[PDB]
Amino acid sequence: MLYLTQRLEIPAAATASVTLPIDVRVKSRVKVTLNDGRDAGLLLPRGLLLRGGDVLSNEEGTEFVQVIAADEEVSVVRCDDPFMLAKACYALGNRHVPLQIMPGELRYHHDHVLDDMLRQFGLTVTFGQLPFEPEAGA
Repeated sequence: MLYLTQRLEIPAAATASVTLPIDVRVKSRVKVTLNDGRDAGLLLPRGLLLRGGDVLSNEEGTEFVQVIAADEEVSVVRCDDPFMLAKACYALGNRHVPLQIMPGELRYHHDHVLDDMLRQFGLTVTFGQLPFEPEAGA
């Protein structure tokens, strides 16, 4: 069984990739399946947040697996008004909602209640199956 025990500070050329959602990327010990079909097990130190692009390796340094953020069901807030987005960020932060903040776009796990609340600010909230990279800190 392939065990990925560390995240390289300096990545090496990937030999495989693994596409995982945020809930798995914050776990230290769990079974996963690589993009190529192979089984593998995460056996990392605690307190890590694996980000898309990170490269994990096995003890022997013969396997280098590139982590990729999986598509997740998210609410999307695309808006060219930075002021309105800032208001949305405050509202979402006040409710402790994990949030991905990008210039002109916000993403969070789909939630109808939060969507309608943001819509009252005049924001257009849509839906998508997209990678989710929430801001550091939970």
